[PDB]
Amino acid sequence: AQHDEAQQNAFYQVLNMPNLNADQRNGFIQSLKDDPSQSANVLGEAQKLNDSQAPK
Repeated sequence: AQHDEAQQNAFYQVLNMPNLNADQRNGFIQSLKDDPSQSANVLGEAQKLNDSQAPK
């Protein structure tokens, strides 16, 4: 976890999702902190929610 490439990438990508609002991305970040085991899952869910909220 400690400056691990997958770990920091997961956090970074959850932040860098323009279709998520603050509450959503913060929600995912907290879930990520709680469950670093579920980094991949949280990332996937965040990407899915971002994608669904895409204007086009």
